[PDB]
Amino acid sequence: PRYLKGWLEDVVQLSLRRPSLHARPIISLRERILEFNKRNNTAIIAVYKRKSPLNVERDPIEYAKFMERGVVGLAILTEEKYFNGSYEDLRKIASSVSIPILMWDIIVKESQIDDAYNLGADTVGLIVKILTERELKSLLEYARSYGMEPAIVINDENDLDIALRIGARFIIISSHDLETLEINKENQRKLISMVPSDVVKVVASGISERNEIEELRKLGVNAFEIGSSLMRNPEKIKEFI
Repeated sequence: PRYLKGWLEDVVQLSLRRPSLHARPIISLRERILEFNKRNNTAIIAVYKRKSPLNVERDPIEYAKFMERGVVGLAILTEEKYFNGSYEDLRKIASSVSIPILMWDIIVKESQIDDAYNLGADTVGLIVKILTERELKSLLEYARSYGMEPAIVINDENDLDIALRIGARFIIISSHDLETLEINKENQRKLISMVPSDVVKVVASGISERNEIEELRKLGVNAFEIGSSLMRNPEKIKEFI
């Protein structure tokens, strides 16, 4: 991984030691989004997470069932220490619903992607700020050999530059600085404008308003990853969709 300090360094050290886990074909999240775009349907990816470095108690299976007929897909937190998730959330949800599942964790080795796949995930997130460029490209290719097209998280012009050169086709534009936790949307529109035509673009959020989703979609954004506000009030999905 990259050199890190604070909670990032701690979470990556943990992930490097993540025990692997021996265990329905893939439904592409990327594809589904495209198809939702072609039908003029707002594509929301609802995030399940109990905590965030948020503290909600909500059943994973009920949440996923509730979201099932609305969302383009579900991202599930499997990171155990800061987000209070586990592989078992992913396992139960992937067995309970039939929409694409994105496994959200801090992926630093190959075995975590084996885990994603054997747990029933259709895709994974990879984070440009966590990894060297060579590690990113290697893990992207590893996920592809399983038939997963990963969503690569970018944060700035540097992130995108590396993501594009290694051949990413699916990109999450995050406005969160992972270290400081602060959300800054000021480079968001310019980042979105720099993404090529052939890439499926997801905005990651601190999204809570329909209005904001509409402005973004006008700019060409393909889908919307939404966490905190859905965890606080699942019912908001209706306004967003």
